[PDB]
Amino acid sequence: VQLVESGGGLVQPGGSLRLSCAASGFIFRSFSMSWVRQAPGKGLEWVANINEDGGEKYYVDSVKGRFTISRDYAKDSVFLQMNSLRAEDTAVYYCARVGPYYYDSAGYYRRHYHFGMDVWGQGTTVTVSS
Amino acid sequence: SALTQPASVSGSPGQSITISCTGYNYVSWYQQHPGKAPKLMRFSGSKSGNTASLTISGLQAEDEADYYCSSYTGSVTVFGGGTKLTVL
Amino acid sequence: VTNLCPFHEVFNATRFASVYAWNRTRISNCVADYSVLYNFAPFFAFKCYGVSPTKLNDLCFTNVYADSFVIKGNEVSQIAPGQTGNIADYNYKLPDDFTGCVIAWNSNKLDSKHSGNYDYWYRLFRKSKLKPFERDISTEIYQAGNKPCKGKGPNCYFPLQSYGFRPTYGVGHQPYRVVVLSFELLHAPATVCGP
Repeated sequence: VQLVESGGGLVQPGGSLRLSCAASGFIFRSFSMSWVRQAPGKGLEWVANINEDGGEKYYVDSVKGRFTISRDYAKDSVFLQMNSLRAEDTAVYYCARVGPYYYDSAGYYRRHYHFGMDVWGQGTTVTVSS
Repeated sequence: SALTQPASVSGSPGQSITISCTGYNYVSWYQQHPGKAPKLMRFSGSKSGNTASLTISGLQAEDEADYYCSSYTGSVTVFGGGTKLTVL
Repeated sequence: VTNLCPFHEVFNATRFASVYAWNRTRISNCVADYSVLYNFAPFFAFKCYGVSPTKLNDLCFTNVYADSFVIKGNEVSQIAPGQTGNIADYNYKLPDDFTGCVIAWNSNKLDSKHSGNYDYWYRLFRKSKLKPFERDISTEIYQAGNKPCKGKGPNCYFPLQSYGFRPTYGVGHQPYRVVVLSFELLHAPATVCGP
């Protein structure tokens, strides 16, 4: 299993970028994918999420519909198009898989899965500045 | 519905330390060291109503990190403020 | 009219089977009176495909198949021809030319024990998409990576997950009982008709 992010860099405000998440070592048609960013000096913050088929795309309110996240079964990768970049958007971005590998507490006998982000890529840095 | 976490918790080596996360059935915990991506999570988890708790037994030097609690329910995930654990 | 079709068991069973192992009952050699169906429960998502419900008493079929199960509120809409998701893809899939009816009603009172009614499971993973009208009761460990699994592991997952039904949830997460009636007429004379 391996996730690699690419496509980040320096951009002026108001531009449009594309972040690519390449997945390997696991079947890509069964795990929903999420994008989570972290600003330097701060904690993690959710950005976007998509199911396996991509028909259910959800975004945090702070991004409205400015970002567009999609996935394709052909190339087995995730992509995120970025529009209307702002000063508070510069961050390191990770793409993660929502896998039920997590087993919380003694509920293992009751067979209850806590869907978590088990595999995190190394992330790519997007710096929005002049 | 942002979660609530203590700013920082400190304790002696080898001591069991509890970290609380107050906000709901799906809750996950992640550990993150500086310079590395967060990793999904001696560690015992528990839940009670709107509160979750993670207890660490046998604290060591390598356990210095920041721990985050998330609530992946439906299709929207919310992260907490982040608890930076301190190892004496 | 002396042999009413046994709809008193399908819509009034003590407990329903899990969605991944949905129960199938065959109704034949009886007189079908659908007018009493509304008396069984306050139907929420009554929906018929390929047949007008108001004429259900005026038609005949060789056999009827009732597929009963329990799902969540969000997954009720997945029970429809040409639909995709979790239930419609890996648990219970209807044919694209489906003919019959679907009856879904809330069961918050009977399937919520305040401590988690974990007896209702659904299939989370599968190697391929389910063929129409097929049951996959297999419980083999699912492999996500390339390494051998022979059991649960970091990338080796149990295909079934248990619903966490509780009465405190919203209408979207409270359990819903679903009965799908499929009407079939292959060759034999229709032993099922109206009054």
